Amino acid sequence: AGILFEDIFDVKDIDPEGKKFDRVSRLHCESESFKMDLILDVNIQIYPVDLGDKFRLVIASTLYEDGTLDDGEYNPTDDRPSRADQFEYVMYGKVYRIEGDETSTEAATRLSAYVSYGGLLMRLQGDANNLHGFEVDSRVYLLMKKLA
Amino acid sequence: YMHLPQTDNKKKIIITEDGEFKALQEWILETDGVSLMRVLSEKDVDPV
Amino acid sequence: RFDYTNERALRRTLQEDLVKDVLSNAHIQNELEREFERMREDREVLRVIFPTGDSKVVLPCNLLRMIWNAQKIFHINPRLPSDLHPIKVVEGVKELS
Amino acid sequence: MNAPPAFESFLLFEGEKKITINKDTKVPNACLFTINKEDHTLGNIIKSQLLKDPQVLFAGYKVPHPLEHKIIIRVQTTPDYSPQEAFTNAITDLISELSLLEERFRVAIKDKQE
Amino acid sequence: VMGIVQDTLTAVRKFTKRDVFLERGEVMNLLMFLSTWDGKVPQPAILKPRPLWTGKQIFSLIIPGHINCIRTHSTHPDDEDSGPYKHISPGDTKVVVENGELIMGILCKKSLGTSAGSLVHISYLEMGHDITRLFYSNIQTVINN
Repeated sequence: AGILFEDIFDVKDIDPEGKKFDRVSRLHCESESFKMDLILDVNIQIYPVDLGDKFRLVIASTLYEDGTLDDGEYNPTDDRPSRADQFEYVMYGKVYRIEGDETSTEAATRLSAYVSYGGLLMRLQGDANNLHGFEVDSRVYLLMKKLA
Repeated sequence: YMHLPQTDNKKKIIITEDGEFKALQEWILETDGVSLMRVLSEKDVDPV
Repeated sequence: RFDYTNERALRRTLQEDLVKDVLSNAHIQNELEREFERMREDREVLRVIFPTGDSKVVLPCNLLRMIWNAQKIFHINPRLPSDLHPIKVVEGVKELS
Repeated sequence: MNAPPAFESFLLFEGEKKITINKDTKVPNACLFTINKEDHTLGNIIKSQLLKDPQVLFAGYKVPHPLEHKIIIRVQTTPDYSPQEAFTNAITDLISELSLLEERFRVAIKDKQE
Repeated sequence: VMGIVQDTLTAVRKFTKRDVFLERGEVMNLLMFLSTWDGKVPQPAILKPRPLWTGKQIFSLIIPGHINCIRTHSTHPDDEDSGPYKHISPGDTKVVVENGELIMGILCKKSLGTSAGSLVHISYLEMGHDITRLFYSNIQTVINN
């Protein structure tokens, strides 16, 4: 249904390298089931976040949950399809590089995907079977919400 | 004057058996004045 | 060198129609070997002309940027294998030169 | 020598109009207002009032040059709502706001005066 | 020899940081000062809770055509290249411009200034000469405003 990645994550380090920027922090997170190391940059003043916070991440090509492409334009008046507004904090950008452990002859076993949301980046380490959805130079959304 | 160069311009550079350039330090001599012809003629002076 | 003995990495990079013709048709293999020999004597000439390992040099066209522009203009996916016969590249660069 | 007359900053000599309408061709349902002989005092108000409208996408203004007393305002609406009518509605709401503010200021002054 | 200089260049740096964000009206005002803008407001980097645009996105709008440039910010830690996070750059160094869109990194003299392989240099070499003039004018106007 357009969802490229489903997983639950937990945050251990707010900023290991120090408070580089006032309104941005680099979250370091790993999953509970897929064992997928995650690095991510998030606005703080807009969305507070602290250690030991449990959230579920979702990455989808579109928020419409119908398969139709959005084509990347801002249209606040197009709320009729009831986009994925359940989740609490949304961000939008494009993937730009996909590293991995590929050898000359052996297929990649761990795929690392980097995405840039107008400066705010992530790094998604994990198994290739969980990352094949991504394709370089493709627009994606980030989704966030807290868990009890 | 006697001094080992540090900038790569005056440092000995040669092709190794492996083909990689290696920064080799060799003694060089800088002299006030010029007597270039006799200096080249002198023994143990690289004419190249 | 463009090694092809292992043949599995070559399978990963290229397409089956290409790899079948590359692993056979020894004229193609000899052409690639000739290209590598030319590149070897080219490297010798570079080492003779340019001592001190000064690899920074001024040339008209920024080839790396041109290749990058081609990549991100034709949306080429580096993960999937490409369809580009090496001999096509060989006579292409020769004809260009 | 070349100092422009001070009154020129707001008066309209014969040969130009206060308002001219230009239909932007880059995007459908867009207009390019060109209010003349005004400044930020009106442009800021217009931008703020238009931006409050729920059914207008783009709204902004710029002075092409501080010395030249001209302002350009661009408005883009949905494909069921002409930009001119949005401009007019914003102006009317503005007039109502200012009239109400004047009335309530009168009431406040009267109450303060014993 | 042309170069962004004085208030524009410093304002470019402070406008390209990660921390900077813009509300809707501010983004409309900034877009108004452009000249080559296609007239379509780009999708904001932030949707929920409220729309926030990032300065890098506006600068990406400023870049013309499809430029491909890669330069290092002035305060680039030398340890980043060898160690991990090479393409993440926690200090937000390693400016990368992809398909004419700014992807990461703050800009400074070493990227927009009078230096070889600068962003303006690549803009001239690729797109032409008129488009570079529009690039310079757009940068100065929007960054000043």
